[PDB]
Amino acid sequence: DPVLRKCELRIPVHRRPVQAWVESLRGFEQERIGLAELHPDVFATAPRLDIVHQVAIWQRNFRRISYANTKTRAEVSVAHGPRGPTSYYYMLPMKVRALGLKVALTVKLMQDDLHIVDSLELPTADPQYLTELAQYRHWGSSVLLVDLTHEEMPKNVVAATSGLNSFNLIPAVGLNVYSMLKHQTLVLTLPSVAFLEDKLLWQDSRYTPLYPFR
Amino acid sequence: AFVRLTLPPPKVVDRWNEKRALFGVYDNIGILGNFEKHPKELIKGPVWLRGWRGNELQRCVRKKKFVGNRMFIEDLHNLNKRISYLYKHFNRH
Amino acid sequence: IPEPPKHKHYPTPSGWQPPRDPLPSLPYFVRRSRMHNIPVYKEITHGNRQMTLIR
Amino acid sequence: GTSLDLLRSLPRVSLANLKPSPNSRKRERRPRDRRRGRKHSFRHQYQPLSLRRLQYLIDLGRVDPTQPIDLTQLVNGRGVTIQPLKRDYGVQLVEEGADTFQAKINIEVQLASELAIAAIEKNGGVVTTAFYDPRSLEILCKPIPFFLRGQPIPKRMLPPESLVPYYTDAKNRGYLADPAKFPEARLELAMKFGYVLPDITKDELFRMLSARKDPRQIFFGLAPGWVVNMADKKILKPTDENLLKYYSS
Amino acid sequence: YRAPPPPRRRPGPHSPDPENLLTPRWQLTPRYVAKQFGRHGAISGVPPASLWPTPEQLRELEAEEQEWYPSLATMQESLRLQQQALEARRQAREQRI
Amino acid sequence: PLHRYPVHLWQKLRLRQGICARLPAHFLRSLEEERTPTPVHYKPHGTKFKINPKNGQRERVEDVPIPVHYPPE
Amino acid sequence: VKKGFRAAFRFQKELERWRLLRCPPPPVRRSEKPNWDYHAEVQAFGSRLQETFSLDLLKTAFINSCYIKSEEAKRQSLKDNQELFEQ
Amino acid sequence: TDRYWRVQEVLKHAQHFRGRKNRCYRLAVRAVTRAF
RNA sequence: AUUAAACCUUGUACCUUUUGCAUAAUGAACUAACUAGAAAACUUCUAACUAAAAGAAUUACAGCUAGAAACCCCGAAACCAAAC
Repeated sequence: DPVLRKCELRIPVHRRPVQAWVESLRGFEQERIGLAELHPDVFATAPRLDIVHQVAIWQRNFRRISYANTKTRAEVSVAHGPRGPTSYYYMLPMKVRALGLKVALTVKLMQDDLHIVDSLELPTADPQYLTELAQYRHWGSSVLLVDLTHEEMPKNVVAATSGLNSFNLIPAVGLNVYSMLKHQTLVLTLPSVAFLEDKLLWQDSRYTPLYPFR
Repeated sequence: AFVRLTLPPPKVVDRWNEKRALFGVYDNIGILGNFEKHPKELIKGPVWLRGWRGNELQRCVRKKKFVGNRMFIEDLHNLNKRISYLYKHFNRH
Repeated sequence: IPEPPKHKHYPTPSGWQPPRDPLPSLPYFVRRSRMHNIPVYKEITHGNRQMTLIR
Repeated sequence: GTSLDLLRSLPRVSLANLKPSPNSRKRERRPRDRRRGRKHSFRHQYQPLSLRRLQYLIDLGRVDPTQPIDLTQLVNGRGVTIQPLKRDYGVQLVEEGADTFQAKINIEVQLASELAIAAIEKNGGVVTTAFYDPRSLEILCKPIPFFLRGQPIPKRMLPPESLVPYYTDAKNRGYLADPAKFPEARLELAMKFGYVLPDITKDELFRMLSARKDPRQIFFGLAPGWVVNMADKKILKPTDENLLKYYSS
Repeated sequence: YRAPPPPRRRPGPHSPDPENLLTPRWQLTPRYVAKQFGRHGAISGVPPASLWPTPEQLRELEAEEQEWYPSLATMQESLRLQQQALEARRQAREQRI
Repeated sequence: PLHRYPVHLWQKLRLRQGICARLPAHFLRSLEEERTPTPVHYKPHGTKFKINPKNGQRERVEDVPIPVHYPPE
Repeated sequence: VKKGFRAAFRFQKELERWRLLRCPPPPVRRSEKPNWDYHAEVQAFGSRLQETFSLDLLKTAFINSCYIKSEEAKRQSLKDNQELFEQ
Repeated sequence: TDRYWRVQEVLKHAQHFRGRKNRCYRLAVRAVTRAF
C-alpha cells in the first residue's frame, strides 16, 4: 500500500506539484514505501542563495556580543581601542527570513540531500544501526532529524541521536538555515512538512500587525 | 624585534560539538512559534541591551537608568563624569 | 485576504477583470500579485528618470 | 525551467561557499596606512475614503455587501490606516470616483459630501453620519485591548458645540437631525438630481438598512454600559439599578 | 546530540506578591488586577461585580458629567443665544452701513 | 558588582532583621506609619479633575506642596 | 611573547634556510633519492637522444664491476660492461 | 608579524654598502632607492 | 662598469617647510617595542514587498522595510574647589 500524500493547500494551476520518495527508518531496505506531493511554491522556489547568505550572517551576528574593553588616557591611573560591551543585534524582514528558509528547502531537495520520512521510529535505539542505515542509503556524514514536537519524539531515536555528534535531532520549531547548511543531508517527517508549509504559505497577504502577536 | 624560537601548542577544534552543531536552533521561534515570542526575546546579555541596540552614549545612558539604583557611588560618579565629556563632543561638535 | 468573488459580467464596473482564460502558452508566464493585480509599478529615480518595472 | 536543471547537477553547497551579493557592501576607510593617515489640533484631521476606493472594496468583496458599511469593518478590512498617535478625529470621502462607483448600500460616515449623499441615495443606498469621540473611536477600532484592561462599554459621546450645527443639520443627515424632515429632505434630494426616489421601505432589507443605534450607544450590537465575557465568548449585561442611574447621569 | 526543549512562555494568570520589595508598584495596582481578569476572565477569579465603579466613585463621575459635560438642552439654548447675538450684529452692520 | 536591592531597600532589610524585628509591634507601627501634615502655607486642590481652558479637555490634577523648613527649635 | 602559529612557523623556515647555508647536506646520487625510476629514465634517455638502444644491452653497459660487488656484498650479508667497454 | 622580512628586503640590496648606512634601516632604504 | 676591491665615467644627504627653489631653516648617536580619523539625519548603491510597506508608536497618489557606506594625536600660559 503506497503512502500517497497531497498538498493540503491549493497548488497553483500554472505550477505542477513537486514529488519525492517517502521513506521509513524501520528497516535498512525500507528506502521507498510511498510517494508524496510537495507544494511548488515552497519546494520549487527560485534559487536565491544570497538570502540564504544573508540569513546565515544574521543568525550568527544577531546574537553577537563583544565584551572587549580598553581604558583611555583619562581612565589610566588605547586611543581607538574597544570600549565596553558592544552589541551587533539586528533584524531582517520577516518575509525575507521566511523566503530564506524556503530557498534552503529547495536546495536540499534539488541536490538530493533531503529525505522525506513517514516517521522517525527506529526498531532499535543502538546508534550503530542508525549510522549503518545512513551508509546503506548513501546519506551524508552529517544527518539532521526533524520532528513535529519535542515532547512526542520517539525514545529510541533520542538515545541514538543524542549520542551521535554528526547526527543531530531537533524539533520542528527549532529548524533553521544554519543547521541545514551545517548538516550534509536533512531528514524531515511527513507531519513536519505539512507543519512547515502552513506557516510558509500562511505568509501570503499582509494585514499588517497593529501590535506584537505575543 | 626577536621572535619565538618554538611553535605554539597545537590547538584542536571540534566543529560538530553540541554548541557549534546546535548553534542557532530556535532562531525561527517567531515564525515557527506563531510569533508569540519575538527572536529579540532570545538575546542573552546585559539587561539594558537585551532586544535593544544603540551607540556607546545611548548604551551607557541606558545602563545608568537600568541599574542606577544598583550602581556603586564610585561607579555612578565616574560614569557621570565620562558622560559629561561624551555629551559635549557629540552634542556640541 | 479573501479571494475575489465571482461576478456575473466581466470586466467589473470599476474595471477589474481576473486573468483571462485560457492562459497563454507562451514560454514566459506573468503571475498576478497577491491582490490579483498586474505586477507593473511606475518608478522614478534621480527625480528625472521615469521607469516601469515588471517583477 | 532550465535553471532547475543547473541546480540538480551542482554539488551540495557548504557554509564556506556563502558569498555576499555583488555591491552589497561598500568599501570602508580606516587609518591603518597613509591613505587615511595625515588628514490645527482642534480642527478634526478628517481622513477621506474615495468613491473609486469605495468601489473596488465592494468589487473585491473585501467588505460584505450584505452587512451595512461600518467604519470598524473598514478597519478590519484594512481599508484605511488610522494612527491614534496621529490623533485622527474625522472620516470623510473623496469627490473623485463618482462615475466609476455604481452601487447601493447602507453606510455611516462621520462626514459625507452633500453631492455624494444624493448619488448613493440615487443608487438606493442609505447614508447617515454619527459622532465617535476620538478616544472612543480609538477604542472602537481596537475592541480587544480594553477588554484585556477590563474597561466596560461606555456611553458614546456627543460633538462639541462647534460641530453641533453640522450634525444637527437635516441635510447633513446627522443622528442629531430631526427625523420628521428626513422624508421631506429625501424627496428634495431626489428632485435636485431629478431621479425617481426609491422608497427605502420598499426594500426587503429595509429594517436592516434603516436600523440605527442610540446616540449614547457606541455599538448597534452592544448597548452602552454593557460588559463582554471575553473568556466565555459571551456578553454580560449589568443588573444593578444604580448602574442604570450611572448611565443616566 | 539532541536539541534542548524549546523555550516556552508560561501561560495562565500569575499573581505578583504584594509584600515583595522587588515587584514594581504598577504591577500591584487594581488596573493590573483588572488586567488579570481581561486575560483569563473567570479563570482569573476576579469578581465581575468589583469591576464596576464603587458608589463613592459613582458620585464623583456624576459631578464631573454635570460640571463639564453639557446636556442637549443646554447646548440648544447656547445656540439660540449665539444666533440672537449674530442677528443683532447683522442688524447693527446694516444700520451702520 | 551591583547591589541586588537598592540602597533605600537597605533600611527595610535592616528593619526586617535583628533587634528591629524584635521591637514592639505598636511602636513599629507608629514609626512605619507616615501621615501628611495638615497644609498651612499651601492649598490642596479641591477637585481631582479640571477642564484645561486651552484644549477644553478633562485632565487629572496634581498637588505641589510649597517647600517649608521646620527648624529643630 | 608574540602570539600566533603562522609567525612561529615562518621563523622555522628562516632557521632552516640559515641551517642549509651553514651546513650543506652531503652529496647523494639521485638513484638513492626518492622519485627515481631507472626504467623511465632510460626510456626518456633514449628518446631524448633520438637514438635506439637495446634496453638489455644498455643496462649491461651501465652496470659496472664495482656496482656488482656492492650487490654481492649485500647479498652475502648481472653482466659487466667490460665486453661492451672494449668495443 | 612580518616586519623582519620587510627589513630583510631592504637589507639584501644594502649588504654591499659601507658604514652605518649598510646597517641602519633609515639610511639603507634611501641608498637602495638611489642605486635603483 | 670591469679580468680586476680601489683608479675611469656619472651624480649638490633625508623628512618638514618655505614659491611648484635651497649652498636657506627646523628635527634626527643608533637598536627594539609603543605612538595619531570615532558618530547615519538624508542620499546613491544591494535586496524584500508593493497602493502598500514595517514583528506597536513610521511614512505613503510608488512608496515602504533591511543591509552597506563618516568626520585624528601630543603640547601651553591660565582659571576654580578642597586639603597640606
